[PDB]
Amino acid sequence: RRSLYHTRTKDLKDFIRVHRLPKALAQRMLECFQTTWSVNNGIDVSELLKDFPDELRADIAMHLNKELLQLPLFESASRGCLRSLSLIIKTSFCAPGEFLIRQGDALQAIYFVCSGSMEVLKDNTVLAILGKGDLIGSDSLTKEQVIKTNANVKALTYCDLQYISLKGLREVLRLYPEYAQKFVSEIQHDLTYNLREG
Amino acid sequence: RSLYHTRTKDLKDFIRVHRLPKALAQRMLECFQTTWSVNNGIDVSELLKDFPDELRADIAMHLNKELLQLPLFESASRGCLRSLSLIIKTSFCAPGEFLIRQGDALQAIYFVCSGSMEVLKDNTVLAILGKGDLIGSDSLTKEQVIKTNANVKALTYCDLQYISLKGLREVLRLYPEYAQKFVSEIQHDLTYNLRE
Repeated sequence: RRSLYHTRTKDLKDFIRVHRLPKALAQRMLECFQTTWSVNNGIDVSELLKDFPDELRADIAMHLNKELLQLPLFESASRGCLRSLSLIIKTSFCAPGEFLIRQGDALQAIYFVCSGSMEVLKDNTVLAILGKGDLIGSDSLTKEQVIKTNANVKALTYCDLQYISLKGLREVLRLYPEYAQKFVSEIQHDLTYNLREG
Repeated sequence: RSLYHTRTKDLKDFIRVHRLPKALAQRMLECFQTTWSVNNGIDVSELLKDFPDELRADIAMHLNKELLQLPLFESASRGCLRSLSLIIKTSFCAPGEFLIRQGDALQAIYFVCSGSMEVLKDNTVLAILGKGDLIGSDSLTKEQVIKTNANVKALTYCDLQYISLKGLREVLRLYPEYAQKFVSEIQHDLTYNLRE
């Protein structure tokens, strides 16, 4: 459950087993996997509760209290909107040295640090240190336009992150135009660091 | 491995880590088995998307996917079939389990490696599908939503292969000349057409 890195690893190992791939190929695959890994590139986009009835969805959301959604950024969101966001927030642990985002990659979500610390590196230059309560992403998220990240973000210590994929977020925001306008013009505010290259 | 069993485990993790009371959890599992369908829970992960071209080629050479053996793909180039092969998913289905529920957006094209399936519209069994049948629609390329015109359910245990439509469109984009024949020849192979 807890770490995308380990979950995706099991998936890759599963894949390898059922196609009965030789050890040498497997080894090359596993090697390349860890080498290129970033949380941002392997996020969980499944939406398990999508088709549950509203009552069941309401009852589930009532038992959640996601830290991401406690930011001032969400103060003006309606109940329906927060409930829908809460149901698509995912989590992952990050180990020290693990890449959250690799520079120049398309941003896949906005990320929230529950615990731990991360560094933002342009090249090998530390632009920033992030910790508890920080929000990582970009300022022009509502557009369908792809977003290239302007730096690397790596876990310094063990980290716990929450996130919402940009596609999940845009879809909810459209359902709630009024709050969308406030989200847009306040994201730049609470955004601890902006990955938008440009 | 069953996608259904996989997703069920994911739902149970979710219940467990959020410490949901047991009556809510029961409602969730019941509603999960009740509304479940493969089409709505397919695997869109692309674990191999960023591997080097040569490692990808070495992986593809070890695959020979039954889906891709259809005459529909006869004219596709090597690069094209390699691309397609690397994003073919599979799922084992249990008897009575829904592949597709009528009225849902079609998410992939599906291929029957084994087993028997019932195409049911309302309460009328239109057909029984079996090894080698291709289930899909006639649009596919067009970026639009396709609402399905029938249910498809497993009668026996079935092996299915499938390629998500998003995935298919993306490869077809890279192989224009083949894309044209695909759009033509598909009728010849489409065993069942779900488009309303």
